[PDB]
Amino acid sequence: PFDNTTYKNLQHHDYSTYTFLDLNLDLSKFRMPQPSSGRESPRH
Amino acid sequence: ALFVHRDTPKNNPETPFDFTPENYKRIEAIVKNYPEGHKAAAVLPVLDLAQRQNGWLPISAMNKVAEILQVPPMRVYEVATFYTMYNRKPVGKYHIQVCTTTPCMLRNSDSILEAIQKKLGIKVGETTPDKLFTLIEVECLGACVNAPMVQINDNYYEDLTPKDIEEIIDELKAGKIPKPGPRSGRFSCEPAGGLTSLTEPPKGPGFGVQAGL
Amino acid sequence: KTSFGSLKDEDRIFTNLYGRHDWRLKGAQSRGDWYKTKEILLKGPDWILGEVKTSGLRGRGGAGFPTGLKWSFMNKPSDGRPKYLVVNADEGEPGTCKDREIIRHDPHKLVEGCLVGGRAMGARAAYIYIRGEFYNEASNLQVAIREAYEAGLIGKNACGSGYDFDVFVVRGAGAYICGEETALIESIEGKQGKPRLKPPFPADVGVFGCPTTVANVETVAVSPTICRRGGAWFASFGRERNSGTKLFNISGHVNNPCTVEEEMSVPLKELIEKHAGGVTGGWDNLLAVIPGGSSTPLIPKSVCETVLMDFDALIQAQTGLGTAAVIVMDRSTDIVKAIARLIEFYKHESCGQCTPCREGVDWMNKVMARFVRGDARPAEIDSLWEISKQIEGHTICALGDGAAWPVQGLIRHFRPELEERMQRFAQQHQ
Amino acid sequence: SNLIEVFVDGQSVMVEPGTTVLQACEKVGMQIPRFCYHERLSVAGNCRMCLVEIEKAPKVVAACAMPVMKGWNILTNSEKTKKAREGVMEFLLANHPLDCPICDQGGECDLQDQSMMFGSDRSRFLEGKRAVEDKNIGPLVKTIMTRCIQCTRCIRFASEIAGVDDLGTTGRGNDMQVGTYIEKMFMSELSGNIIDICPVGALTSKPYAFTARPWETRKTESIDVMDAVG
Ligand SMILES: NC(=O)C1=CN([C@@H]2O[C@H](COP(=O)(O)OP(=O)(O)OC[C@H]3O[C@@H](n4cnc5c(N)ncnc54)[C@H](O)[C@@H]3O)[C@@H](O)[C@H]2O)C=CC1
Ligand SMILES: Cc1cc2nc3c(=O)[nH]c(=O)nc-3n(C[C@H](O)[C@H](O)[C@H](O)COP(=O)(O)O)c2cc1C
Ligand code: SF4
Ligand code: SF4
Ligand code: SF4
Ligand code: FES
Ligand code: FES
Ligand SMILES: [K+]
Repeated sequence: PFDNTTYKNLQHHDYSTYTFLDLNLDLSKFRMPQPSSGRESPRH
Repeated sequence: ALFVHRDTPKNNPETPFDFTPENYKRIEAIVKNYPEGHKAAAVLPVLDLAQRQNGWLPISAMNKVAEILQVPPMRVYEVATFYTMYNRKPVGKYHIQVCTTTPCMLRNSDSILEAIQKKLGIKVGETTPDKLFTLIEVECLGACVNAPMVQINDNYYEDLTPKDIEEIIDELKAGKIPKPGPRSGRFSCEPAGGLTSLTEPPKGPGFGVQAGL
Repeated sequence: KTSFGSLKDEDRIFTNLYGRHDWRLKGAQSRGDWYKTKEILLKGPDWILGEVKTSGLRGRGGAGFPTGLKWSFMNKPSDGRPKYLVVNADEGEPGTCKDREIIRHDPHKLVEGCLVGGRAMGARAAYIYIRGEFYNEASNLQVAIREAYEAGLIGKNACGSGYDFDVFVVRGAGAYICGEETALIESIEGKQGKPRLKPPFPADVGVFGCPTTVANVETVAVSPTICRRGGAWFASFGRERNSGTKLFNISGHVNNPCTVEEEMSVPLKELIEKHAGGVTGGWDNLLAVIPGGSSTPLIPKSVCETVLMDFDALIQAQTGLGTAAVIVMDRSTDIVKAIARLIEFYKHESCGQCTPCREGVDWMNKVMARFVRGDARPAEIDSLWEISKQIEGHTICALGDGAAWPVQGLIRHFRPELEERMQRFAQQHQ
Repeated sequence: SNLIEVFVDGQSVMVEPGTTVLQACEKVGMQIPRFCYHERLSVAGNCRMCLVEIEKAPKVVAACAMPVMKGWNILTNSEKTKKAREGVMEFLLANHPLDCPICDQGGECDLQDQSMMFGSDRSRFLEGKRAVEDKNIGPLVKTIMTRCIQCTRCIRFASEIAGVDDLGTTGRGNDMQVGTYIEKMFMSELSGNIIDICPVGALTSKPYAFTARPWETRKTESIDVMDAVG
């Protein structure tokens, strides 16, 4: 049934204060290896 | 609004602060999100993470963030003083921010302001005696078609009248969580006099794809 | 074609703008998103750049630079450093809320636009700098990014094309000056959000010293639709150098403030009368309209009758299009109070690096407060004008121009109102 | 040879690639006024005094940071260059305190000298000035931050030469203060040299304070014997 009268963005009522960081931590296992500049720090 | 720090027993470098181990794992993920050799970028999220440990920043999270990322503490002080979303003073549990820019001023956000001030018995920048509310005045928060609007913690309460913000305050005092949405009939951004556009159902895939693709 | 406006629902790119349909992967996939992306990735960067420079799409951030050329200086062979595409999702400008709805309701469109753009310039990864206050939108974008990562659309072997691409979400910390592209680049790197000096342009030295292209959400989310439907389809709307569709946020003293997409060269009166439901108290109750938020100068009712809302017809009308954010003030508004509030906003959002803005915006705030109180003389007014002429063009970033323009517009259009206010103060208190 | 041709006030001169406008004008012989620029520090460009005009171009460019290209004619004495200088220095002197008689920098102040040279002759500022809270950084450098113009030679000297990384800017806007944010002493080998490279009287020498005046002191060129550097 095509419903054009209900707001479908209802998930954001359930978000806590640690939702974004936990989502990043769960996503971090799918990421590429980061390129390196050849040094630990610019002050190194 | 003082940008210099004086050492107090409440806010001293020997104030106890340390991240939880789950926050250590989150900090490690934040650091791994950035290129090697540029760990200092992780100053921006992790310090905010420290705020989510306390709700405010004493000068012990700044030194800890500087220590775990090999940056001088003055850079962390610069980051914490440049941005306005980092609380360097102990704010209440429910931090209320009222937008009073011109697209919100035209729709009478000052009415919301005096209603909140009359209800809570406090002024702008003043904390409640029971440390439950803290009312300040901020700039535009990017929901100007839903004017007037306020932000409580990380939630947006938009298109309010004085009655709705009174109801929101009484619901916050009771311990319940109100729904972060507009208090009028509309949901997100549609006109109140019915949907003027986007009434047609979506076409779906394969529509308008040019040849040779 | 000469008559523009009244855009049909078939040609609107931003379906599910109002959020009535599903915002997740399955809801977006049944609307046209993520369809034949691997064909575009295999056709490659030259074809994508040609298809986005054939459409005549300009920068929807507010400067109107051509998107094809701006994405074309970055296309160059590598010198050992990676390439990056960064999406400006700040919208600290008052009146503008379109990209908030784009991110919250159509995040997969933004991710597909990031993938197509990063294929166009050979970018290694994508950085999305969302606003600090937009926690729920950031979480929605992260959920959509994880859903696209799970299906193999991005990450390892993106969309079955052999190309490597990533997406990162970096939350802000509540700064308007971080919306500037060089200040955004500096704020990604963990420093204070202070803009750099061009040259070097970000196409040569950008984030972490790597080649970088900073693009708005609105001009990124429409790139797959341009590359799929065709450049001529996007160029069939509006005037020449005014092609495409634009999102307008109409607010202020209107009956129904709303965000609506429209043809790029729609008349202002038709847009206000049709979508916003009309000005409060009728059309004859109009006093002033700000076409593109606090950066662009205001225009009175005499010009708003026969004006077109594109780039050329607004630069010719001694103002700018900006972000296409309509702020409407009727006869029951104090214009001087509104401009004073705008200058107070500009002095509360100013990085303070370079001298002319750091001193002159505070000077303009004090002078405008005295104007609102009326404790001033007419001979100061032109002096205030000269203050703006000492700020515009002498600053690092364009916040100085964006602060000098409203004062110049208000003075040039309502000098008699200011003079009446100060002479009333003089004849009353003295 | 990779030397390219540029013009300063119509006079042709050879420059190396990567040369700034300021260095080319110095090679011709013109000294463009500057506040934040230093030949031994990194280019910051946050004072906008060096705004010089390139002909056939509708904008002034920062001569301390703009790299020259071929065919450029630099107008160091045109009308809009002087207008930009006067506006920038009017903004600079809008919030400066009236501390000249009680200042150790008086008589050798860069701000006074280029105010007489390139500045205007009167002030249109009819508002209230700011007042920055003072700081303590040791018994060597006397700090009066009401007179600082936020030139950021402090930060660049302490970050690139002294290597302390303990000086910075806290704030955003007209209330941005150059300091240390805590009661920290700026003790270093070269901690006095900031007094040399402060264009205003914000950082003065505490032992020398309130003792003499630069116009009545005889200068004798001599050699240090304190160490073996000479
Ligand atoms: N969307 C928003 O939230 C806001 C928008 N604005 C609008 O944005 C504009 C000001 O922004 P700017 O970025 O300073 O405008 P514009 O001067 O800089 O330049 C636009 C883009 O073109 C690039 N560009 C220009 N010349 C180039 C060249 N020769 N080579 C390579 N790249 C080049 C710049 O790097 C930049 O990314 C104004 O129109 C203002 O109204 C202002 C405030 C907020
Ligand atoms: C003070 C200031 C704030 C800005 N804020 C934004 C912003 O929030 N969002 C945006 O897309 N562009 C903003 N811009 C414009 C950017 O400089 C630039 O146009 C944008 O990052 C990309 O524009 P484009 O669409 O032409 O690629 C701002 C510019 C200035 C001077
Ligand atoms: S114009 Fe203002 S906000 Fe922009 S760089 Fe200069 S001081 Fe910073
Ligand atoms: S620093 Fe210069 S301009 Fe300022 S009070 Fe001292 S002598 Fe006067
Ligand atoms: S104290 Fe002097 S040297 Fe330091 S930033 Fe201020 S003006 Fe520059
Ligand atoms: S003006 Fe209040 S949300 Fe933008
Ligand atoms: S000397 Fe060039 S901007 Fe200061
Ligand atoms: K000095």
